[PDB]
Amino acid sequence: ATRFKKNRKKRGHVSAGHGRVGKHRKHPGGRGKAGGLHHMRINFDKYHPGYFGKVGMRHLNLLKNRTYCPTINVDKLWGLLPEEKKKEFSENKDIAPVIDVTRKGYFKVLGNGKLKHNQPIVVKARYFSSVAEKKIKAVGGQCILVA
Amino acid sequence: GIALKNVGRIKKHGRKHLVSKNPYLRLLVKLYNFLARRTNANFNKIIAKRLIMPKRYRPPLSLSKLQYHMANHPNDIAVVVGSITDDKRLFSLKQLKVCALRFTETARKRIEDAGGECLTFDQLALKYPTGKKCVLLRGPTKARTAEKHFGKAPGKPKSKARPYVRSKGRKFEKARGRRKSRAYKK
Amino acid sequence: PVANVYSTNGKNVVGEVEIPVVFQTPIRNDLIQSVYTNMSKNRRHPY
Amino acid sequence: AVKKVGKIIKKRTKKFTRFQSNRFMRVKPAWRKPRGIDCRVRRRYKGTNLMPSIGYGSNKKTKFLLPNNKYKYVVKNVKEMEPLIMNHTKYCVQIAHNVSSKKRKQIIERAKQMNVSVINAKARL
Amino acid sequence: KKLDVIYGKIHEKKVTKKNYILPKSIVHNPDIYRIIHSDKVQASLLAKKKPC
Amino acid sequence: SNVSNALVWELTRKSNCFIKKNKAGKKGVFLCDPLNVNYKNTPSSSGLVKSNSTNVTLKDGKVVFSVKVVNQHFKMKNVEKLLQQHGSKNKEKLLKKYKRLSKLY
Amino acid sequence: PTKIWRRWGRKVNLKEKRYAVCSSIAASGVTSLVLARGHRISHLKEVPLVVS
RNA sequence: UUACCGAUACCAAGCCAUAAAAAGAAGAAAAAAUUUUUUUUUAGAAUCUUUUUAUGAGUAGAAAAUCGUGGGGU
RNA sequence: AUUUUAAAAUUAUUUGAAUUUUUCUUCUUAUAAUUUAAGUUGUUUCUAUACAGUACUUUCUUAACCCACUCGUCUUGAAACACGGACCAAGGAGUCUAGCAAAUGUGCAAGUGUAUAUGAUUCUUUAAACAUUUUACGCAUAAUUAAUGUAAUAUGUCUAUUGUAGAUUUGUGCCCCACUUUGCAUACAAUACCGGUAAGCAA
RNA sequence: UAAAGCUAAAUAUAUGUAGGAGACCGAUAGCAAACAAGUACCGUGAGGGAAAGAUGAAAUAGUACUCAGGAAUGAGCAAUUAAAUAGUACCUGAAAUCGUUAAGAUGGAACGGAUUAAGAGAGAAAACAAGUAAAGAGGGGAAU
Repeated sequence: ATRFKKNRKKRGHVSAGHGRVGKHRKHPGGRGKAGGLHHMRINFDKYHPGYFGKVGMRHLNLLKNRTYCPTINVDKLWGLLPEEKKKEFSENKDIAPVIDVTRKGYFKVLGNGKLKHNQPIVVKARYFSSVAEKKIKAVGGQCILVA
Repeated sequence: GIALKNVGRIKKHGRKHLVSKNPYLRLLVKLYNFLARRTNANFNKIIAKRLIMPKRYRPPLSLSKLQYHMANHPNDIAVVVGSITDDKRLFSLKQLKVCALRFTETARKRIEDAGGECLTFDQLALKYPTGKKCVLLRGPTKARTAEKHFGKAPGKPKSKARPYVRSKGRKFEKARGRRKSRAYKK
Repeated sequence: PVANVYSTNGKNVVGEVEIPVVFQTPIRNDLIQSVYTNMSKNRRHPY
Repeated sequence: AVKKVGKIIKKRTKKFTRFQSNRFMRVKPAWRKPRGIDCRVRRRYKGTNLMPSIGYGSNKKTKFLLPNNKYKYVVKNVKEMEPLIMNHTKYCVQIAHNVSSKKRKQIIERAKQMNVSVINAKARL
Repeated sequence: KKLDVIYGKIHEKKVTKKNYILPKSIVHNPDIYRIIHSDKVQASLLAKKKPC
Repeated sequence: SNVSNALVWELTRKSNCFIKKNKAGKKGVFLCDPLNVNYKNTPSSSGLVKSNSTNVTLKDGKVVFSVKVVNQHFKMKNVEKLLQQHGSKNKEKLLKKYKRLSKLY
Repeated sequence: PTKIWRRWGRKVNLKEKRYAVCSSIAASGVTSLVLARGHRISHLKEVPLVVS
């Protein structure tokens, strides 16, 4: 789309929109992130506050596979399984769904949200938040620890 | 020579015509600004104005917020110019009569099973040309991520602007100017 | 929503067929145009 | 000055010429707005090559019509004459330059029986 | 006939575009002037006004 | 449903094999759609927008009468009578157009 | 200088491509659009014509 | 003390454009011949149509609408 | 083609009244016409009883009155005794890619993108199109901390934090507004809760 | 399970050769080179490095003959061709620059803007006359 470019509409305007006094020189402020702490310091401090310096210790080789764990919050367990099965677990008070969250692909169960009152539900996960446990037990369910 | 602001020409701001070249949306805009012009309804005027808006100003509305907003009046019709998205966090729907520009497949199916129905704006014009018993709703316009970077610059005192960074580890823009231990903080 | 089938001999009609539901999709001239430009770009040879 | 024939008033004749085109051969007379800094014409010094403006625009009721008080339409064959059958007194027809003497006679006779005037009727004969 | 199989009706295993839903229009019926001439909205329109 | 007269106009107001704009004399734009009585590019006159219409136009040196799905073609008194038996002001415009078209060799 | 690493091709969303194909079929299904495209179908019995 | 001359400023009117506004998704008019003919029109495109008012310098700079060129689909 | 209407004025009749007392006195009662309303109409000549001229339209060339300094550029300031330009033709300069954001259009939407690759009577075009046996990967769906890590009201209730403004809706005084009714977006606050840090306690 | 060894495929290929293509360039472009091009030519040398395509369908149509000239050439009542103002520098043949003829201007610049006037070129598409009756040439359509 080179015919939509703004330069085309400055075709006979001498300065090409880049100014008559200041001109368009090449790197008049330095290259890349050159002037940080010196003459681009205001830009750096105004838009990237904590840029300079270092904090914390070093993790030499990380291996993110070790600590990878996705989280599902407590208000999505009932939405994990289909609607007619929600209905069928709802009207019947003698059965509860057992959801292996790990199989859907989450490792930890977090506690944000609201479970349905007096609706037991059993959840299997590798990790649980304490509030997630409290809510699951409060609705009459149980948290099963799995690996 | 005469001393007038803007040389005497009234200046308006915002959209004047729809940018979308969607034929169905163009027909909708024609119908609804005809309705706004002819009827007195501020309802119709607002709908015609909102049909014109950019995508970021007709945000999706979840079924949860739809139900919550329509909680008190159950017999009226929720009219939303954005799209309607399904909320998995919601356990149960109830009998919703909603007119919207677009419906998600999941949200549509949930509404039909709950027993309500999904309405388009041409049907809304056909049945409620003035807007009796129609509650005008819209989703969160300032909730999108791009707005989290706006406002005071990140670095101004008491600024909640989210910066533009590659990633958010400890070694990415977290040392000098973000904690008292390194020079200042914010 | 019907359409009858014509024989290769053009001057007679054979069985009717119900119109497939695909014919009820929005025409969307802008969408098909833009998709056409993007897709037709893929056939080009480099220079 | 303004030229006024009938209801058609042409607000200006003698089309604008490019500044300095008179005394430079490399500068064609076709109008170009001079950017300059100290440019005379741009600054609108009196007595030097005034620039075109929107104020010279002819009125829209009589904008595009020829001195015969009708709009011109350029045709390439007899097929493009059909729309003129309805507005033969609002449109005159001009035959395109690259039309042969084969087709020019046909277009002339068709326009004659269609009762629509032809601008360049006596071309190529 | 196979168009219907391809696009969701009468699903077949290796022919139907799997779990693809035909696009939905944003208007139920584009007969804009028919819905304008409907008497329900004709009653809603107030008296025709006049230019300056 | 899926289509309507307004929608067809919305799709064919710009892109159309029958539109001819007047490049040299900027005033006019004609629509030579075979069911266009007066060749204005207008939804109220465009034959392919109108649900039902009729007009007279010459084909390969013969003047024919076309009526609009159910596209019928027929061949002054004859024109009057088939206009009467296919009728739906515009009638007199059709008659005037035919009588002025008949003078074409 | 022109370089071979210009963005020759484009990536088109599969859903958008399917929408476009469906819309093209629908458009081929109506008489006015086929006529306006440029085809001479004034003697066809119906636009979505099907043969044995 | 009068009269007069004197601007791209002021006033009245026309026209262009910009901005804003009021409003809008179907029927016969005239003329010329002699009851009948003939001639013009007989409109309806929403970034559209009709009408109204105000306004119009401009470097650097920005935007819109336009005008052209090689080549590609239709 | 349903305001060049209505009225206003005038004229000619007509009704009653008033008053400056009447040949333009005023106010209505009716009727019918006019325009001073409700932006120029008429008459007569000429063009001319021609088919292109000595006229009319137009281009060009010359004069004449008034006016008019080389452009481009740097510059506060250029006609400059500031620099480049003898002339003409052709060529001649914000592009391409990567990556990010904003804006807008489009599709789908708590999901989105099918990556590499595979299949398939596709193999001029085709190096594109078409497709993908019911947890690949990116981004998003949760944050916070150097970090072991921890991780969002809370089961009294499929209710969904609280205010002040606020769009829309509902009724009472189908076209005003004041009372009710509902309370989107958003703004300004207040609250809870999550991570970290303090402080208190600490099996 | 080091300090010994071998091993195909999936991978890469600004080289060479041979194929096939292109939203590429179209003789100041595209390779430096469309041609006798890494040639001519330059430098002691390492190296540097061009310009230059097009008559016509057919030269198996490349200009015969005459006159004048020492010859080049020119001219023709002569001659090929559809065409020689297509004659080998040969398609087209712009501008700068120059010639011929005509018209005009002309007291130390010229051109110009605005307004007309006088001349000179061109011109009828609004810049008059539809119809009507007759006779001459034509073209169509409908009616059996």
